[PDB]
Amino acid sequence: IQKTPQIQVYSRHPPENGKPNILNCYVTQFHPPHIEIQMLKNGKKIPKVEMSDMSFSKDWSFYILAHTEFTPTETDTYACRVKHASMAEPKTVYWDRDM
Amino acid sequence: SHSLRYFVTAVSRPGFGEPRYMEVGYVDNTEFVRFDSDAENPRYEPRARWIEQEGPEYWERETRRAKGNEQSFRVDLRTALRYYNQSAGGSHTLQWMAGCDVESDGRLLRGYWQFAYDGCDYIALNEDLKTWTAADMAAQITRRKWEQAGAAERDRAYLEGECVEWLRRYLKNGNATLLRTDPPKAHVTHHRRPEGDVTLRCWALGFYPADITLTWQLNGEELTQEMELVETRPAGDGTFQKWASVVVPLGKEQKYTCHVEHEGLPEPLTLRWG
Amino acid sequence: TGAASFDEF
Repeated sequence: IQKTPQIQVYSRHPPENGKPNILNCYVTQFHPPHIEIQMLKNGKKIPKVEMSDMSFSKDWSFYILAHTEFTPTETDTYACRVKHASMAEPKTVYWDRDM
Repeated sequence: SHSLRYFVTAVSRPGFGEPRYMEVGYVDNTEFVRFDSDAENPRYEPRARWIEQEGPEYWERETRRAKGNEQSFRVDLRTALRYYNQSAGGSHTLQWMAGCDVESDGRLLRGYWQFAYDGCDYIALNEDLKTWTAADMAAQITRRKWEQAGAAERDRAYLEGECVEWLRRYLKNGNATLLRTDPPKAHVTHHRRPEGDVTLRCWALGFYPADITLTWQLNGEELTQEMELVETRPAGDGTFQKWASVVVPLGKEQKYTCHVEHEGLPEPLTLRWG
Repeated sequence: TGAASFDEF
C-alpha cells in the first residue's frame, strides 16, 4: 500500500567546474504517485526545475526524472529534496561528484 | 524482441479536484507519446521526433481514445469504492498496462492487459489472451462481467492485430533512434578510504540501449559477491549511465580489471586504475 | 496506437 522512493542524484555530463550542465534526480519505486521534488543549491531552492513524465514499472511502482540547469563550482553544494506520503520528513540526498 | 506498451494511471484526489488521468506510450524503453488530464488543453502529444511525422488524424484519434479511457477509468474508481466499501474521502489509484512483445520475426510473443488498484494486482488477461485472473473477490465481480461481455476476444484482437502492426510501423519510422547502438565511454576513478584501502569505481556513460554488463575481476575471478552496483539510470538525453565499485588494498590497484560488455562495442572493454 | 477500455469494473 506504501513504498519509500529510491533517489539518485547525478550529472548528465562528468562535472567540470565553471561549465554549464544538467543535474538529474531520478526517483523510483514509490507509491502512491503523488510526490514533491525540488533541487537545492547551498540549502536554497533552484527556481526552474523541469521533470519528465511520471510512469510506472512492471511492479506497479512509480518513477520520475527531475532535472535542472546548473554550473558546478568547487564549493557549491547541490541536492535533491523529495517529499512523499511514505515519509515523516522530506528526504534530502546530496550530489557527489563521483556518484 | 521489441515491445509497444501503454502505461495508464488514474488517481483520485477528493477535495482538490477531479481525478488525474495519464497515458504514456513506449517503444522498447523509449517514451514516444503522452496524455495528461492536467494539461491546459489535454491532448495526445509527441515525446520523440520520429512520431511527429504522424498526421493530424493520428493525434485526433489518439486524443479521443484517451478521453474515452479517462471517463471509463473514473467510473472504474467509483465502482472500486462500492466493491471494497470505501468512502469518497480517500485518494485511490488505478493503473493499467496494455501492449505487445514481438519477435525479431514480427509475430507476437506476449500480449499484456493488466490492471492494479492502489498498487495491488486487480485483474489481468492471461498469456493465452482468452481468460482473466482476478486477484480477489472484488476482481471476481469484474471478471464475471467481462466474460459475459466478451471482453477477452476484443482485447486479443487489439494485442494480436493493431498492437503488432503499429509496433512494426513505429520500428520503421523511428528506425534511426530506436534501433541504434551507442557505445559506453568508460573510466575508472580512485578514492582513498580512512580504513587504509581504496575504492575503485568503474563508470559506463552515454550508451544506448540500456542493456549492459559491468563486472570487476581479480585475476579472472568475477568478484560478483563483493561489488557495489547502481541501477542503470537515464542521463536525460536518451543515453544511460551505470557504475560498479569495489574495495581493494592500497597497493594492489593494478590487479583489478573492470569489464564492459555492450552491443555498441566492437570489442568488450577492459579497464584498470591507471 | 493505444488500447480502448470499453469495459468497466
